[PDB]
Amino acid sequence: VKEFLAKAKEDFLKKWENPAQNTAHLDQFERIKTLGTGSFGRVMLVKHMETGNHYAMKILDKQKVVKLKQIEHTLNEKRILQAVNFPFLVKLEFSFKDNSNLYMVMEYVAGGEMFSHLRRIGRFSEPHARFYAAQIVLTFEYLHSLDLIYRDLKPENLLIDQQGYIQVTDFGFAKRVKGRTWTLCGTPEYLAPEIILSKGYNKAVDWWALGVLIYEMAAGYPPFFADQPIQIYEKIVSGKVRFPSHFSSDLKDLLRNLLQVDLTKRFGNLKDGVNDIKNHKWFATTDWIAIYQRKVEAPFIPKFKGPGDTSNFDDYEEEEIRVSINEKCGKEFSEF
Amino acid sequence: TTYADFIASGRTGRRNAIHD
Ligand SMILES: CNCCNS(=O)(=O)c1cccc2cnccc12
Repeated sequence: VKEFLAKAKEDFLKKWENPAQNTAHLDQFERIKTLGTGSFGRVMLVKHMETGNHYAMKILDKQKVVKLKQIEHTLNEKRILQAVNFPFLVKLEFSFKDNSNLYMVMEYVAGGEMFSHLRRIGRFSEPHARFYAAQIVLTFEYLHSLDLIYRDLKPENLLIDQQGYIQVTDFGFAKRVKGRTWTLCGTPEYLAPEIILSKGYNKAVDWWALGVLIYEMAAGYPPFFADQPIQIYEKIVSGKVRFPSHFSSDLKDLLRNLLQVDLTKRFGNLKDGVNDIKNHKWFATTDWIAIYQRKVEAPFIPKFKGPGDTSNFDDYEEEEIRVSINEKCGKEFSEF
Repeated sequence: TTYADFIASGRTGRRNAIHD
């Protein structure tokens, strides 16, 4: 592991310093269907006409990115994504830009969001949830080791692949930072107390978010929920959590340590780092190496009928792609 | 039950991230 990561850091650093640029054109792909939507764009299932391969192309409208002040975060997303490589992270295949937009072509993950399956199903059994959690544990260990913070863990950002394994997408808030950071980022339900309290934070927020994930998967709902974000923020800083009556003891205690308001008592941020988590009783049966190798028994395989099948995804109105006669935000995105 | 309360709540769909 330490040995593995050491090699890993070397590869990441090479790419970090020398990021790739404009590795394709819009006209090499065939736009097929929107798989998901956002604020400054949408993700489309596309087909590389020369190869016959399918990918998920994220399209960002430069003006909306600027209007929303997300330039640096956008630069971070692409720079980080092209440099990382782990089994549970989406692969960025190509990236390019044009007069109007920024494009990130990634590997198409056919299984759909964890969110949609969790919703339909209700809740996952502890064993099922642990299968998923362990993958996020290995991913954060990999990411943090590279001085990166993810900052947006939630079911919507976890995709299930053909093998029933996880693929973490959406690196729009990911940041390589040595030391504290201050941006108010993320999704309300998953926000750490330090973030809502505007105090400057680190990696420990990723470990709080993990606690929120495991809990939502196992119970079917988030530990703190209300109808408006402020009511949620209130609950989070309250430092009070109620556990469903079906949570195992090992789970109630793993969760009490992950959802530790006091980040000097929060697992993942302690003396033994991630080991405090891997060595926890709830994970006693987990064979970390086996999971990393994907040689484990996936409890559920979403099944898709042939390539390009998008039935595990929701339908969205097709907003049409427009590209200006004039370059739009040249200097802001020159490194893209 | 909490589950019922969550189901009747306004935040059961896909949650958007907060920027500014
Ligand atoms: C909103 N959470 C993103 C999940 N879906 S998405 O369309 O944005 C999406 C984003 C990035 C890669 C994907 C790969 N396959 C399918 C969808 C992908």
